[PDB]
Amino acid sequence: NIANSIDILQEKEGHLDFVIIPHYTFLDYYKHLSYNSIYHKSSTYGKYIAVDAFIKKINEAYDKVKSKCNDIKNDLIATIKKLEHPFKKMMDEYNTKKKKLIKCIKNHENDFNKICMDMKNYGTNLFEQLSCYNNNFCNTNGIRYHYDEYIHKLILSVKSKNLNKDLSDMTNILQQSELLLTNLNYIYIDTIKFIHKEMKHIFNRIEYHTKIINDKTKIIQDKIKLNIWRTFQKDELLKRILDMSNEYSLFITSDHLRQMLYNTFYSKEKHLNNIFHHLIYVLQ
Amino acid sequence: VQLVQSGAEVKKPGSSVKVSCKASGGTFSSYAINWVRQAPGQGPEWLGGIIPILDRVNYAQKFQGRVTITADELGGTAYMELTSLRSEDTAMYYCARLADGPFDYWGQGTQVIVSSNIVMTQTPLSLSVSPGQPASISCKSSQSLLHSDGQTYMYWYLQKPGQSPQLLISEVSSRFSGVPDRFSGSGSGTTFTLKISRVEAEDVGVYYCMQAKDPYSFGQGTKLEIK
Repeated sequence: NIANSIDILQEKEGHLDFVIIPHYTFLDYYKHLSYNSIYHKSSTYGKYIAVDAFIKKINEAYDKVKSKCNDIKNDLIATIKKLEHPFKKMMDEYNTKKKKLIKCIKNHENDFNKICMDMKNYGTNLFEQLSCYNNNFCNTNGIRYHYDEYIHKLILSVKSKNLNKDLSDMTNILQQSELLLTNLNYIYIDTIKFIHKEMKHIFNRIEYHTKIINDKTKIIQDKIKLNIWRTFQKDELLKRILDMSNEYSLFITSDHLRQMLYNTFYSKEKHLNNIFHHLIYVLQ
Repeated sequence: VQLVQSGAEVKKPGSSVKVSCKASGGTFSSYAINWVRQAPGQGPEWLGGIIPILDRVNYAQKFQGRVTITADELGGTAYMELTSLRSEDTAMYYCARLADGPFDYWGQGTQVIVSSNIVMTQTPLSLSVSPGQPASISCKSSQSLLHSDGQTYMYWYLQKPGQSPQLLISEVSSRFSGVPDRFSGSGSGTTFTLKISRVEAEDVGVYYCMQAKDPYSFGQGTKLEIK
């Protein structure tokens, strides 16, 4: 049920985007499967121009289906903006406008599924066309080219950051809002309560995606070492290409979402600090 | 990527020399870096290599004990330390990502002045032609270059004056990107041929065959000059 697996992003104020997590993972999986299958042989490596153009075409089609939910999405932005710029009517309004966005996504599910299946059929056809001269000595050069091109730099980027310290910094910010809210004994209190509730949900999703990143970074690093500078039997090579495509897709989904949610958290934190300023300095 | 090596050296016999190789992008990702030297009167000679992601080193038997190859853990720098230097060690030393599909690139070379299983036989040693004349270079290996995977690991390099070697043909007959159609490769097993339908001034330099069936060994070279 994709209704329970949708992330909501607000990277900048007045903006809203959604990610149906199972579709993001699925499209990314067949993207990695497509590149591994063509990079395997020099005679097929040149098909990257056509793969890049097909993936671009699939992304535009997916975004065209997402655009069908734009009026409902913009209606939800207007309510969030009203609830953040100072109540039960507004909180009721927010809950039913968010439910409407999830219903709109759910109403066009087969449209998304049709696009996901085009990507699967494309990735699977290339994967089925994978051939070895000797099915006992299948080279793994394609696994290395695809890892160097699409994965390696994301692993380095992750390892250069302290994602656990980022979580700790976010809990410190949330605790300071709780402290301010506790000792505040108004309409401003209701907006401080609503913004803090959004930030805590955003934080819980950041912590969820961060756990997946830390786990898949160790797994990708260990598994790449076992699947390169070696030959495999054809069936073993195919299974290890599906295994890596799965590992990469789970990692990339969480990495992309954690960054989008991190931006969403600090955009709401900047707005909350302005409310704290107007309430303390310009009001009481 | 581009590879940048440390500067020129003049060493006494019995001393050590350590050459560095930095990747422009900061990493060697999951690929290999190999060290190849070239003495004044000889063809290239492979010393050893490293796959930094695996921490796997491979050394040429004649250099085992004298060569140590290392890599920076997260710094994108490879090293080659040659100890107990002799006058025979005077050479241009190169680090390279050797003949890896569409990837072949070299460092600028490090001048060091001291003050194999598969043997490659190249023919002829020198070739003098006028522009437009065809040219042919042969290479014979002591063992077959055909691998159980169905690839024949035969390569052709051209080293132009004042330049690092450049890959022309991969796995017997595949022209590298940018290589004009006048260059062509043929052969199987142990006998291979590089042809130039018509020679042009820019073709001048030393051509070397390289085998990667038992990585790595090279031919002595074919110096091609105009008129």
